[PDB]
Amino acid sequence: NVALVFSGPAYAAEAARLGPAVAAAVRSPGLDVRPVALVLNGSDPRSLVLQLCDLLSGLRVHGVVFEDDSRAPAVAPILDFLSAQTSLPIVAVHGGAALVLTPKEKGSTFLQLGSSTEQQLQVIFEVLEEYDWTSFVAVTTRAPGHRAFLSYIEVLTDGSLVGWEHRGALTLDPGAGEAVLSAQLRSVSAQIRLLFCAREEAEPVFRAAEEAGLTGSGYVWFMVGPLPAGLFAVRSAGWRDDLARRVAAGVAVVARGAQALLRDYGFLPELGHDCRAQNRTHRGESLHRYFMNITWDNRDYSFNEDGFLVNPSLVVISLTRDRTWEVVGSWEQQTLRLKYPLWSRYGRFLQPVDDTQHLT
Amino acid sequence: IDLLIKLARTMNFTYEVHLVADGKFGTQERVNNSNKKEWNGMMGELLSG
Amino acid sequence: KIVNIGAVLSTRKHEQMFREAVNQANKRHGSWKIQLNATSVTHKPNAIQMALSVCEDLISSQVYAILVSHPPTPNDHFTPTPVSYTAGFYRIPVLGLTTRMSIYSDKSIHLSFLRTVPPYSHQSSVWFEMMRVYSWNHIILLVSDDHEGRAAQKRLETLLEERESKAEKVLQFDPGTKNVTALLMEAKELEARVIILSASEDDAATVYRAAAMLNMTGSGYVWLVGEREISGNALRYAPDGILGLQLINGKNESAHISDAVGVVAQAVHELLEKENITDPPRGCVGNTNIWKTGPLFKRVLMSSKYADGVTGRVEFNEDGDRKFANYSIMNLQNRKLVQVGIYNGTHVIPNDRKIIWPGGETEKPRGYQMSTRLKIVTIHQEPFVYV
Repeated sequence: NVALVFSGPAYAAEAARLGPAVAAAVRSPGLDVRPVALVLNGSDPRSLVLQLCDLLSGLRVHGVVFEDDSRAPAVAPILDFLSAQTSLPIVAVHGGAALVLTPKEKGSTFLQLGSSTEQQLQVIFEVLEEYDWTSFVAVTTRAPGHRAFLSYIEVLTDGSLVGWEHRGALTLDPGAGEAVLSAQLRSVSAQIRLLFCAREEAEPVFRAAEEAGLTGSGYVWFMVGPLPAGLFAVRSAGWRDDLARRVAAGVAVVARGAQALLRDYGFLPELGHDCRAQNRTHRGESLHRYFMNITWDNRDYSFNEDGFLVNPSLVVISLTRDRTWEVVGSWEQQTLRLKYPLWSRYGRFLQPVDDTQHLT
Repeated sequence: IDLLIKLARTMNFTYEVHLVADGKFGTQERVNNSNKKEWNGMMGELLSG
Repeated sequence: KIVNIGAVLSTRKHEQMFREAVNQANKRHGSWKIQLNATSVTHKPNAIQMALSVCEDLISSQVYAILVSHPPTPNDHFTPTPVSYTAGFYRIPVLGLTTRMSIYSDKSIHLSFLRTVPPYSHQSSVWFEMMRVYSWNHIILLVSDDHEGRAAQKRLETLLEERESKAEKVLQFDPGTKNVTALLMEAKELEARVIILSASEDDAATVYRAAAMLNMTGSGYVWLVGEREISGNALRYAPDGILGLQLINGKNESAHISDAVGVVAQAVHELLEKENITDPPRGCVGNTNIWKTGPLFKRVLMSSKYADGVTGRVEFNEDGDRKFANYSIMNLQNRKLVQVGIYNGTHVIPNDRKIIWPGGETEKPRGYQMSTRLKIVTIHQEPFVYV
């Protein structure tokens, strides 16, 4: 029995048809799948706190997957709030509950299909040395966890046979001034700069960068989280798997995860089936001891004890001329396949400052 | 070990010799996780205690 | 119109004077059209249903800030968290009191939480200078292995780095240890005798009993102990010469009740400018957008210097924490908390009575015992060291 919750009018009429479609998608002995579709919408946590418990009291469901259409990650802690108390494993396919939120509360079973900043950071450097892009500059602004971003940069340039070069700023204030930022933006020592900032706060800096003029093909930026030409970012194949495979993958992991404790002995967990039917919540153990080996469709989905994915499918996404995002390279178990054949230099994904200083 | 006996009399302490664990001298090398580098061999055992 | 601020209190009796306090807004700054109202409800007995009585009660009442107090029962941080989750969704600034935990000091999950009570994390800062005037150089610390234990340790090492470089040997153990004295065998091996403990409320009994079995609390030793290991059961079966701390203005809800209103009321007046003054969204039936000046309101609360109440030192750091708090250094003199000094940001000791160090020693025992036994490492070099 797997419960599905859907938010957003775009999925309202489309939530019904996926029920029986995924029922036979994955078949495992000893378990049954009963998907449900929710048409409720609204950011306010009224249906987010009443209907879910009603469904728990109604169908006695174990394992809930949530999806959202907007990019606001403001709903993840609320799901974290319920997960630790009701002892219900919650896995999110994508949407609002897609950004990693650490540290996670003790005695919680919230699992997310994404990688941390440091995990996403290290996949960039292979592209740097693949296209002979040793020079870099690290610039960022006030972020809740930006300090760890700086630490992991030097742990790869310090070693290696190739001698790397490092430079970077500390923080930038969008309200300081577009002209003021550009004057302070002149303190650079390389051609490539790294970007790590919030989504809303990313719009003002690009306009400031456009005022600075470093938004053409003569410079590149890498985004971890108006758009200059030649912009790179990592999305962990969020735009892939269509929509039908995501819910199929979401129900696949819980079906495999529920078997992890059933193999040892016959256990029927209904602890999370209620929210107001018992006044005690002390009974809970081995919440995240399991869910260490999640393998499906010739791929590994191992989750750390903290509760985040450690074997992802990282892909780098570039920009075309029509201001559309497309995937160029990919990472798959440290293989580093590169499309858009890399030949010559300063002709693909980058251009020199001037032609007259480029001679062969 | 001929010198060590001379110090151990002048300054009046008491010793207990033991050879090194692996048999190396000492250098700094990177750990697998990040670069929390540490020492090794006879140079590292002095810092450990 | 009317400036109404939310709040949650432990008992309805605690709300009686709260309404009276906010009714004295006439003798404040401006007093043009400000009409303060309590808009407060007693906290739900269970934290599951308390979120059901804020969305339609406090948000629907058009509030701006909410004050959260410690529940009367010794709950394990059950109450302070859901309020921040509820308020944090709307980004409405929220400030609380009687929250002595280090988990509310990070913006990763609790983006808005300004406590006017110092946390246990900053308590380890006073130990750095408390021993400075007592001439102590090398220390060891036994720290519980959890979120709280590691929070204090990272602070202490950074403070001690510039004075005595590193500490001697940090020891860690699981929060639920039982009859584990293995880590105590090397306690009498580092010639320190400055054992510092930051355990839980109940773990102090296990360690103190364990040290008693190895006569570790006899003459010549000193102890520095946090607040948690003095109150409650931890006082029983304790060494005779602790130098633990306590809190002066803590456990007194009414002390910060008036202070909170004064800061908030003064903050409301400063909001009146030529910029946007848009109110927070009303009700919680349907609401997605967040009022832009909400984050700005938090910055106004950050830049509030309230020179009244607790000696006029209502100040906050880059995070929301009390500043220049006084801990009133305590002691144990034959089953008696005999105060032997004070602390107010800078340590000056009004040496009331006399210090009785563990073992009954009248003079302060220096913690250091250099050893005459050494371990020496040699390697096979043919002309130098044969084998």
